[PDB]
Amino acid sequence: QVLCTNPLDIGELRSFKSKQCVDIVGNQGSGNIATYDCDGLSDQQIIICGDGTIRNEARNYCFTPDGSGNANVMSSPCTLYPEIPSSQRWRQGRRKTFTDNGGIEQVATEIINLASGKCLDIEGSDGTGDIGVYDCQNLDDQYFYVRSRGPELFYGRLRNEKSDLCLDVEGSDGKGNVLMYSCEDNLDQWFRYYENGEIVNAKSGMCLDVEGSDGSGNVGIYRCDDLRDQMWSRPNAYCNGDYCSFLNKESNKCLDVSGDQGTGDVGTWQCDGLPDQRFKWVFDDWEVPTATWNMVGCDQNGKVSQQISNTISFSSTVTAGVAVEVSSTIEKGVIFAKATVSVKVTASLSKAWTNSQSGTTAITYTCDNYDSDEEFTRGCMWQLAIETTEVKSGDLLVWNPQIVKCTRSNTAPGCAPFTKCANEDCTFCTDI
Ligand SMILES: [Ca+2]
Ligand SMILES: [Ca+2]
Ligand SMILES: [Ca+2]
Ligand SMILES: [Ca+2]
Ligand SMILES: [Ca+2]
Ligand SMILES: [Cl-]
Ligand SMILES: [Mg+2]
Ligand SMILES: [Mg+2]
Repeated sequence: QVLCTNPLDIGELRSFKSKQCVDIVGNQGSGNIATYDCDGLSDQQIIICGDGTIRNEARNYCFTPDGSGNANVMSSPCTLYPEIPSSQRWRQGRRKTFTDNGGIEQVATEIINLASGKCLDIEGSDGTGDIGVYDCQNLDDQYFYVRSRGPELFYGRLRNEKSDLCLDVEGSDGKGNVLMYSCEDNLDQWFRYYENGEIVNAKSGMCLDVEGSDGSGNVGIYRCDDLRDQMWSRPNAYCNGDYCSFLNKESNKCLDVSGDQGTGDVGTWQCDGLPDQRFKWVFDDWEVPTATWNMVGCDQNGKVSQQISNTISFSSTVTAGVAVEVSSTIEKGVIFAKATVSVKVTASLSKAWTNSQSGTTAITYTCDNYDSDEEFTRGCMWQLAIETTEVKSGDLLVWNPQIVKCTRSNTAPGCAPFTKCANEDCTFCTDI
């Protein structure tokens, strides 16, 4: 598997103990792995692969123990032949569920190496430091979760009820002070708002933040830091139709524009019920996307192999702006087999879409195993299709990522992308 074609999850991998991110040194996706602050870079977007590997979005490299026994873990080239070695494959062990400080239900597990049976481990017991593998000893620092933000609640530009101006970040890179500006087709005016309270800027991937930690003062976009002053509520009681206030969870103050004309600098201030403290989400309507599987090929008496490409079909240019809009739409909800999918499936699909704007990156893929894990002796290869329609134009968008399932059946997989076929024919699912 040159690329991870059967991912189960994409996101930050967090220590249960410290809540720090599992980090590759620098930003290139290769090198030593240790804990660090979560910095929004693509190397900290970890890919939990169905083949047992753990990869990342910065570089197509694998979490790898440096030697046998207790050993350091680094991001290095995935070994593919004659097979991926058990040393670069991992499984989930025991689980812990918990509610994090943002109110999200998370699931942490042990991450166990298949060769040694040792646990992914952080030096010591505080959940900070160098990451390697070590005997499993049940402590919190050997539990890891892929961070869920919870559902994406809303998204788009935030337009002020008083002025009709939009939240904007100084400059164009999505970082720094937030103030009011004319609503335009700039990426840094687009935000996504989650159940965990975060309001995340599309340009920078950084969070709507109050200076310091007490929730009182100037508002800007700064590194998402998991603190309560970066959590926002949008209570029905403070709404006027689709224009609503945003109350800071730490201070209980309103997102506010200086004075009362809705034209100046943005911070938090005592709520006062005035129109300049209310904002509407402005976005174009796209239909709820649907996921299906397309047959690539079948071989009834051996392995199926075929070239697979990441393709996007759309009547117009998929600009940076279209891409952000489609990512937002996907994350809000997807239908598979007439049903909604879990938050991790939509979060991961939206991330895969964002990370699929670099071309076809064609590869040859061979079904060596059924999606359920057994050796592939016959069956079909299936490629994902995500379809949505922009409502104002009626233009259908079809995205075919390099996300595949190998099954024993001529019937399409009964499992959504980012979930695992439980049996060879793929009629039910695990890891949902
Ligand atoms: Ca890094
Ligand atoms: Ca330890
Ligand atoms: Ca700007
Ligand atoms: Ca802050
Ligand atoms: Ca004001
Ligand atoms: Cl403070
Ligand atoms: Mg390390
Ligand atoms: Mg400001």
